[PDB]
Amino acid sequence: GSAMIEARQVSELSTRIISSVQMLSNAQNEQERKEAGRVLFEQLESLLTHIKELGGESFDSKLLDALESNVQNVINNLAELGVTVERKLWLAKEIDTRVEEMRLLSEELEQLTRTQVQNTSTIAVANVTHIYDLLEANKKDQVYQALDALVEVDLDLTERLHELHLLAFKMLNQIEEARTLTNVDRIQQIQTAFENNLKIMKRRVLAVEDPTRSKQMSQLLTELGKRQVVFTILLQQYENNEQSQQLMQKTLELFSELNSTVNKLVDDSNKTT
Amino acid sequence: GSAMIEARQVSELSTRIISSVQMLSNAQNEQERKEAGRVLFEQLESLLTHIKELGGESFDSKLLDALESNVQNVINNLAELGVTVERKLWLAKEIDTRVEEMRLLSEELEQLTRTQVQNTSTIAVANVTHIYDLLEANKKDQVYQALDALVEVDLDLTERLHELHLLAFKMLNQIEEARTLTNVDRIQQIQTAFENNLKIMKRRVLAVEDPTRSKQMSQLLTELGKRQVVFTILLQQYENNEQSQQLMQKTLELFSELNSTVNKLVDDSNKTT
Amino acid sequence: DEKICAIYPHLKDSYWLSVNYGMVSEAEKQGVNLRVLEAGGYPNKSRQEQQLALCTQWGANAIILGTVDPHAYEHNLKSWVGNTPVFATVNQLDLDEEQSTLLKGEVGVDWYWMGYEAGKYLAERHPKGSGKTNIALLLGPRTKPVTTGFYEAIKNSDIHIVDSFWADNDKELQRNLVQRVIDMGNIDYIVGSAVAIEAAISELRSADKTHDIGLVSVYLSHGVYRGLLRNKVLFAPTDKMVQQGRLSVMQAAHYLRHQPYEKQASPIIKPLTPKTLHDDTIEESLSPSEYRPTFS
Amino acid sequence: DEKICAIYPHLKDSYWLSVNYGMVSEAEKQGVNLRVLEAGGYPNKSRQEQQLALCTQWGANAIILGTVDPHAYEHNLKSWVGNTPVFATVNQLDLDEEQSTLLKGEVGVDWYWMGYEAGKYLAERHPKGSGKTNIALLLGPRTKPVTTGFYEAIKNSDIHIVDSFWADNDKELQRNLVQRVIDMGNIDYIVGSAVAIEAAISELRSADKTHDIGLVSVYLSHGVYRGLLRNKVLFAPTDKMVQQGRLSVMQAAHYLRHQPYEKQASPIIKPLTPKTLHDDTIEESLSPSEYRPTFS
Repeated sequence: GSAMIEARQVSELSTRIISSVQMLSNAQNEQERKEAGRVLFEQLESLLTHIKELGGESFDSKLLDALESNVQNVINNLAELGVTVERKLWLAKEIDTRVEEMRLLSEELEQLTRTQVQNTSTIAVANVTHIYDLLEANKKDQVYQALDALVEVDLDLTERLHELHLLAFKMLNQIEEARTLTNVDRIQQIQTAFENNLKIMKRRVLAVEDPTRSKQMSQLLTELGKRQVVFTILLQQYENNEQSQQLMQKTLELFSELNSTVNKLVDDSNKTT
Repeated sequence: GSAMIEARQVSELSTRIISSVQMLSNAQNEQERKEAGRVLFEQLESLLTHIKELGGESFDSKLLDALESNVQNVINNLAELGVTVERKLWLAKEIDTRVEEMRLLSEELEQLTRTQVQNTSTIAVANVTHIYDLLEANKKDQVYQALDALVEVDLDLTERLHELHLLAFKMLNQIEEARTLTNVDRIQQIQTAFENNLKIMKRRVLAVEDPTRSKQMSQLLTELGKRQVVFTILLQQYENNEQSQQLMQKTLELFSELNSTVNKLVDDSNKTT
Repeated sequence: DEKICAIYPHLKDSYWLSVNYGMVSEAEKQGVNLRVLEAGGYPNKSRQEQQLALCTQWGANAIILGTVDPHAYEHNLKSWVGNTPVFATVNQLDLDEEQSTLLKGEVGVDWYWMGYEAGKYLAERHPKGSGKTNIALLLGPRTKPVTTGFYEAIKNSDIHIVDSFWADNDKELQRNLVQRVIDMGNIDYIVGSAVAIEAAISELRSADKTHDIGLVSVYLSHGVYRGLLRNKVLFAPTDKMVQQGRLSVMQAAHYLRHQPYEKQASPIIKPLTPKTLHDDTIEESLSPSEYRPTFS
Repeated sequence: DEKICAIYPHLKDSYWLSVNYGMVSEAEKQGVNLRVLEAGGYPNKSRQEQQLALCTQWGANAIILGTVDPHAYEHNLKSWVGNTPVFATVNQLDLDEEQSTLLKGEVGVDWYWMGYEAGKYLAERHPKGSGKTNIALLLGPRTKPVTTGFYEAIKNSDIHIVDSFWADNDKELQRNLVQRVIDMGNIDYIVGSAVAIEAAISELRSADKTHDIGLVSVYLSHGVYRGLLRNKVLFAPTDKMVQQGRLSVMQAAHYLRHQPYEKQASPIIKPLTPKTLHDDTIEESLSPSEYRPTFS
């Protein structure tokens, strides 16, 4: 009888809800959340009271239960979806903060290796200038002992650091690309590439003899090594978005399940008038 | 009368449609597309026959045109969304193809500049080996003369090439990160970064006095210069994923508008029996 | 052993490698405990702040500071170092009176005379009425003491500045301009930063224009020195970096040991030409042929 | 002028820089039109393939080719070069009877003898029961002629191989190993690739372990040579890189000019110690102290 007036309120509000959950996922800033969802709250309250009225339009034990259960599942689903959204907003905020932290660390390590390539070079010129003196004071035996040092040390070191710097430069780019990363496979790749790249670099510095520096690069490296978890949470990111999508596809199956029941409930409410 | 029976068909099939379209957005392989795109068609035909039935359950000119319109929009909407999905797969294919092309060029450039770095290295060691012969043949003047070429030419070129190589290495990483770019902000960032890098390098190579090499690199760089549109299409890719999302949201709002009308239609179907 | 902490803007330059040798060397003769830190480079304003604070946490008795900017710490300093005695080095460190409480010493050279000396050499090689001579300026980033000083010495003297390019003091950027100057070929000299002149030495050789364009450096560095020594550079002044380095340490050492000391030290600039490279003068400028940057 | 197109695996090596000098030099005396191309390195199998075709497009009357892998082109060749006369250089180029139609000549040394020569050197200086002597092998990648040959000259000789590390022939990779070796300090000699020995020279100096470990290279290179010259390397065998280069250009030249020539030329390996560096012998091996890679 009057159950139509109520089930037309349910069927109609269900649609408007499905549209509100989509709006909630596409939220992203804490405003769109405490809004596209706050309107959802209301659209839900209304669904519940109209579902409450439709609830007293029958006494079939079986059907009166499916309804109760269907409604709870819709609420539990929306509720969980909202958690997914608060979590998604938090993860983004987190990743940014931890990444910018490594940018600063990696950037210093890059600038540090560059400082050494820079020093090594001017020192090479100093070393050659000195040969001019020996050479023109006929200190022959020392002239080509300095030449030996020029090759065995300065020239060798020059190439050695170019490599070290090139390696620290690579690491820095992995971190710059790191934030905006969203592709699960690329995140996997950079993740193991970074770890690997870091393991090899930890040795190369421990080798380079230059007390002060080597020590600093090691501290910078272990510190970056720690901040590495940013990749794990970069996955929680991707993962959490796979969830908000599955929940969405679920909302539909539930609202379907519900209306299928609110219909059997309008009928057999028209039996024995 | 028998209106409700058919509207139950509509409100129901609607939900199934919304589920098939979301399933069509998440498509990506021409299988999921043609597949989830096929089922969509059928669910739509069903929705049409039932929608056509209501057309005979009322004669209110006004309400009848509203329904006509709502159905056309849902149809046009799904249609437009179907086009967005195939455009999506095309872009993916185009980007992957155009990007790998560049990776191969950028990679040759990098190797070519590394080759030079190594040649310069060995040449240096050769140049110093020669100073020994001079120094121990007391050709004192040719010694610090070779030493001048050592500083003014070899060491200088060593740093010059180290830099040129760094530059090419950077450019390679930009391309590697490019193929999986999806963030409009970073895409534009990398885009303009790549462009300056290309400009600044095109000049540096021309400086490097080495006929063959200086020509290869230039051709390589102009080649990479052309392939640069990839960023533009990387942006079209972004713009497209934005649509498919707004359309998907439009779909929900359109199916809601439809139901509200098929309901105003179940009434005016109870007036004058 | 008193603890002295030195903070530089960077340490990639031939210049600061030399200022370093000064401190590390003096610090050892003076019997102090030197510990040096270097900001990333002039733009790392924040890194230097952390380092200033870091020196304090180390418990430094005195701080030798080479500002990453003049007006930074102008209203802070006590906020970073607390109230540790601070001595300025190489660079101008101005800070209000409430802050100046910490300034116990200054060392450095007015870079106006650095540029003035360079110009004076050219002004005298080409007097008024000897023949219009075309110059090209490659002084660096971006006024600026060096420039105005050069301009004053050039004042009245047949020397004409054809053009003046600017760019960061990066070897590769400077090389770019030198190459540009060479191509417009109506230049007789390139007055510029040590780094630019260094580039010009190599670039003038690969283009066979040695003999064509003369090089005048606005300051010293191994490389520029090596150029004078080998007749590839005509002139360059010195502000004795190594000495500026020693002085700052001596100032700090004495102030703490309660001894006399020039509150405002400033070595006497000296002009250098290939034929006048007095040992004592360069020993006070560039670091030794084997010295590697030392931090303690 | 006949157009001869030479294709290398790469040209970053001290070795191939020499092969190149040999070709460019010879090609010029021979009066031909040389044109060299180098793949990006051994893994660039596909780049070389396109280069093979690019030689063809250019209209080469002959192709000197140093394979990026023995078996590639083994069932192709004609598929890339059509049927241009091809001559193998340095590396072994095996190919089926249907393809060997083009194989007009070959130049190269069996690396078995290179490893053996280095083995003979140590064996003779450390005969059986004259005293156990420990060695460490840093030969490179991954069997292999070099290895098997060194093992045969060491066979029965009181020379014991403590360990044998392998890595690509990259400087930094090898230095790691050389370092690992200096740690387990039991080794008396390090036999290895040129790059490994070159590393060892520097790595031993900084550890002060010169005199402790002797260095024996398996092949020649500037650097290793400069090492022998200055008594830092004990021995090194030469497969005369430069000459192999001349030989291939010679072959290709003659084959076209319808002249005589050995279809299978192989220079004679010469051992090298600091006291036996004969001018003519190293002339036929390394590129001159000024030669820069030339591609025409």
